[PDB]
Amino acid sequence: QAAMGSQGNLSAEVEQATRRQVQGMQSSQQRNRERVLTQLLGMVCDVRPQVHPNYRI
Amino acid sequence: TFGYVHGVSGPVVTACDMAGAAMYELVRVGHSELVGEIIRLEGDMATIQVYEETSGVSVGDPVLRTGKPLSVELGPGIMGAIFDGIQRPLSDISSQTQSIYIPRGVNVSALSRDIKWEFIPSKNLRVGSHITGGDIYGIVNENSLIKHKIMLPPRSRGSVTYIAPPGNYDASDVVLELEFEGVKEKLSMVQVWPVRQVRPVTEKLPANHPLLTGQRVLDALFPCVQGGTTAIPGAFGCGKTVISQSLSKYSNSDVIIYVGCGERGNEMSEVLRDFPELTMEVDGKVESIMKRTALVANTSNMPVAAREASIYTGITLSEYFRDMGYHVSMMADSTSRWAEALREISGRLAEMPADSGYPAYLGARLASFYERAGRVKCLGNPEREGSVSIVGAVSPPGGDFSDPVTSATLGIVQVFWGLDKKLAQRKHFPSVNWLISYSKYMRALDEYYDKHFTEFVPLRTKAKEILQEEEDLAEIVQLVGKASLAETDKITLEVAKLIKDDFLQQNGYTPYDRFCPFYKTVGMLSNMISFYDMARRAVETTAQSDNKITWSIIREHMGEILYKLSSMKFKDPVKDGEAKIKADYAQLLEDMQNAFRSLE
Amino acid sequence: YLSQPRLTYKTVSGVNGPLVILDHVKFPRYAEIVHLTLPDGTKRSGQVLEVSGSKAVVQVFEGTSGIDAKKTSCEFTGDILRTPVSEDMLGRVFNGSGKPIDRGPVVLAEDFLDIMGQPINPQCRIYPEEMIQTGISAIDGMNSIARGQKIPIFSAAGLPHNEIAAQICRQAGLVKKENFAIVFAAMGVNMETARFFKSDFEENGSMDNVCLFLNLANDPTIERIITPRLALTTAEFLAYQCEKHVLVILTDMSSYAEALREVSAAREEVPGRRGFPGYMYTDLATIYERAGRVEGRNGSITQIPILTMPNDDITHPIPDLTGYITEGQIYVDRQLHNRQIYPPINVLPSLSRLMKSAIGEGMTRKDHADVSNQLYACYAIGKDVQAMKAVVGEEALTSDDLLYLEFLQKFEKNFITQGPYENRTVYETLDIGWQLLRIFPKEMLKRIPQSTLSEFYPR
Ligand SMILES: Nc1ncnc2c1ncn2[C@@H]1O[C@H](COP(=O)(O)OP(=O)(O)O)[C@@H](O)[C@H]1O
Ligand SMILES: [Mg+2]
Repeated sequence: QAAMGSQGNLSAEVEQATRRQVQGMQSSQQRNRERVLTQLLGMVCDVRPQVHPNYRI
Repeated sequence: TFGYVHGVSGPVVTACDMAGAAMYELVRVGHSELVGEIIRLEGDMATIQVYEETSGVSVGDPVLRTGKPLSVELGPGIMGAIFDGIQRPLSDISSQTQSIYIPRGVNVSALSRDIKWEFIPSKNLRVGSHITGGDIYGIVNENSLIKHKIMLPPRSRGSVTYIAPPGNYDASDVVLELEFEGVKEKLSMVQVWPVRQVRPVTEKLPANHPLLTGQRVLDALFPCVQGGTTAIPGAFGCGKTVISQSLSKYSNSDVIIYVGCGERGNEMSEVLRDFPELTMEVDGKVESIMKRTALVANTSNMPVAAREASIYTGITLSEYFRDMGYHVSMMADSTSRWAEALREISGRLAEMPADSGYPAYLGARLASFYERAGRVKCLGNPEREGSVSIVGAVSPPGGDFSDPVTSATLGIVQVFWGLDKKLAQRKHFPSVNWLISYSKYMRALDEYYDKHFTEFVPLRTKAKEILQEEEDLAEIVQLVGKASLAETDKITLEVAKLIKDDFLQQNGYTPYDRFCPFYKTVGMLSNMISFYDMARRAVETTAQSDNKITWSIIREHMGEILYKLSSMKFKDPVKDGEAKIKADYAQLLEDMQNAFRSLE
Repeated sequence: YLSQPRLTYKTVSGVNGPLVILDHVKFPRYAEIVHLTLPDGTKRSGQVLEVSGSKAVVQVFEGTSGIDAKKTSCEFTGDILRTPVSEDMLGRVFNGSGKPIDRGPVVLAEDFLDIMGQPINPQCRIYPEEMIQTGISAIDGMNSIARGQKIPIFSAAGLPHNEIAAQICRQAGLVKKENFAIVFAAMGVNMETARFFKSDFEENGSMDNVCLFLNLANDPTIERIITPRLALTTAEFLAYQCEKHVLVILTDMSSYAEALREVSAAREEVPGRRGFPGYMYTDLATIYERAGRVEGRNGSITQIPILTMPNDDITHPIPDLTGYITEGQIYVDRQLHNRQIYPPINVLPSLSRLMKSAIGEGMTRKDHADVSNQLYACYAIGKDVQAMKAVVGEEALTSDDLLYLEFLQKFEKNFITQGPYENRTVYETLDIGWQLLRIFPKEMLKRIPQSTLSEFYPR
């Protein structure tokens, strides 16, 4: 019975530690999300047409 | 000056618009400029053997046509260096790319053009002098062990118009200017020679001098010579790589070219780590081994086509040093991996195979490779004498000496060092079979042995008779149970064991067996044979008397002699020199004679 | 990066076995990956194994059953199978195609590495000089494992080679008297074998440091020859970019060879022995040689490519060509297993090429090399005596022969027999060696110099 309670609350710490990591991850990416969107969108909008390097004549 | 890639099937690339290309010309395939060599011509399309991985090569990629064939740069800066299968230095790649992987399409000079070499001319040439192919017009001091002779390339000749005074020159400068008929040639220290062409010699001479091997067996019973060719077709675990390393470390050769063609990558690292720590005294001074060795790495997980270039680069390097008056003993630790490359390419080529899938011309390639060995009189007015020996491993599948590569090799090489997997399992190293091995240079060296030793030859003969007699008995003893054996035969059987356990095997990873000077091998053999003759006499003179000296009587009476004889290996030639070893063996002979006098 | 849109084709020329041949392809690239959709929506992938002009030959991984000729839609990725790799792949379970099967997300790559890899520059490769303590006397003593060594276990169907590998995963340490990241390629095996290892890794409490790649007996046979490369590619990332020591175990390599043989037959390549491709050695080297330490970096990869020997034939091409590439083998057999000996490791036909550097002063104990060599001599002779006595009878033997039978009997039960959870040190193994060697008088211990016997033999 002691072991089951420990496993229970050990699981609670696991769940609590997981929530901390998930919220910290969200907090971090919120500071870069806008910068990444600008960089990624520019690469999509910049078409850069090209002819295959091996095209002859 | 370009073609275009038409198709790729792996190591073989097909290209079009190459009507003027010749066979065995170099090409640069792809935008990374991968190195390859033309094998076939079909109309205006060429079949290219590519020595670098073709992954990522596209149809339509340019192919640069290079008029020069596969060739190696020969000059100062080779010794101490490690090259890949096509003569690109690995120490220069790692120092320039900062990577741990070898990039594809690397175009790096074989010999550095930054080093300022110390050059001294021969001091015998003048403007107007007539110089011919092979002549030496100066020497470069690469290091304290090998003096690098600067030769006029073969197929070149003329009058001297300028010779660089002694001083510091690099490989991009002009050392010699010569003219023939209006046409003038400017030469540096580096010459180029196609690896598939045999460098010309004045005369091929008979081999009449031992190639010293740091082994008891593989020397006492099956000698190799300077300029000879041998094969070691050992199965996996037989220790043929260790034999090759032992020969490289401790031999009487001047230059070793070690070719790792399909070898495990750890083996080339092993050499680079260990060799710098070895010593070989020159004139009272201790020097490292690497200054007189060079090695080529084309490991098993590298491009398979490069295995052919590696073998030919290796032997071409060996010939170059041969021409300078040095004795070279190169060894390619595979052979089968080269023939394997030929099979894989032949398959991609859709050629008709011969025995066991190998190309019909397998024998042609091996014959022309091995025949480049030999003691020669060199081309060149200075009258040099050199040699190239070839000690080539073979990897027969299953240890069955029946594959086309082992079979063809045995028809070419003159010394056969067969290894037995069942001896290696018993850690009976080196795992030499000693029943199927042979050396065809025994008669050639008989003169040498008589000049320096004399006693060696009759000892060699008696040792072979004892080992062969034991085998003849073992066949029947297995069935009889040692019941019908005469006392004279039991002596043979136990002396043969003495020879097998103490003489034929040695632990190459010990301070005492890592090198076995010849005087020690023949010294301790003399004692073992002397015991045989005295023990056999002891019973032969008493069998008809009123008390027969059976093995059990001599065994108990002389047990200390049998232990002393077995201890003869533990002599440490580096700590205890020749004088102590010879005196020690002399004492064992006296101890035996005194014990026999008390016995008989 | 590749910014140009990829092209999609409906130009399949024909299908022949596992190979789908396309025509009208623009500048085909060799060894590029093609994604194809079947008329029913099924998605499959393959690799271009040949290009010629406008044609390309695609080998389909999942298979060619159901591939159409008119409705098949193929697109060319424009590169080689470069795979996503990240540090947090440890603790994940993937299939043989590199996709997760643990209900987690796809790999969020830190980079994309070429599955084919690159050869390590032999000049920067550093020769291994550290020993791993496996805890198994049959190995630590007479066939030591170095860190960076390639040591397969040669086994046979029905033998406990899976238990030995599992044991090694938990009790593999150092002799420096350490947490290895394990990458386990489970290919060509049944569910119970994969579940056995998966459960053991969790039972050991080490699952957060274990990356699994599964390709079961009921999975496609073509994926079975990239699974090892997926495992090794991850190992290379971990070892050579993140300086993590990695242990890579490839399950029965014979399923790799058999999958390769099927491909070789399909492509009509030149056979060597037993129908295997003449380039089998080169292909194996591509797998095996992705191991060892690299100078200047603190990582390593150690391999244990266990393989099953068909019909216990040690000369079969699979163990044969492996034996030529790897630094020796452990080798288990049926003669030990049939007597309930565990682990059933037979030292006689075994070796460790890096063992000589691994033992001795500064590594373990100075007598290590001497004890090993003499044990080999005494064990092999005892086997020779049994071969003799089987015919001539016990009465035909002398005291010199009975001692080797006493050694042989005591050796197998004291030295080899241990149990799944018996973890011995390398020093204890040598001590046992001496206890067995002291069966013989000094004069018979002919592989050991008196400079060693005089110190160790008296005890
Ligand atoms: N001459 C020898 N002396 C001592 N040990 C040897 C000798 N030859 C082989 N060995 C041992 O056996 C192993 C097998 O030798 P190796 O050269 O790797 O085999 P292969 O025949 O496959 O090249 C070596 O790594 C070493 O441990
Ligand atoms: Mg070898």
